Amino acid sequence: MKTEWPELVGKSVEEAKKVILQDKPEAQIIVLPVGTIVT
Amino acid sequence: EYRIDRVRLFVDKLDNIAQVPRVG
Repeated sequence: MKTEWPELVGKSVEEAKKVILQDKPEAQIIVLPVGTIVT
Repeated sequence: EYRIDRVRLFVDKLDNIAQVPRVG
């Protein structure tokens, strides 16, 4: 039941988008450089 | 909400997941 990826801390989008891509029922993830939230 | 398939995965300078995603 991966729904936090807490162990993903200090990791990288690689393993993130990778595994995160499913775990739950295909729960994906938005890869962004922090920045603001679209104006 | 529901099982949205997206999570604000913010990255650092060298892509260092400094923020943990959850989707829950």
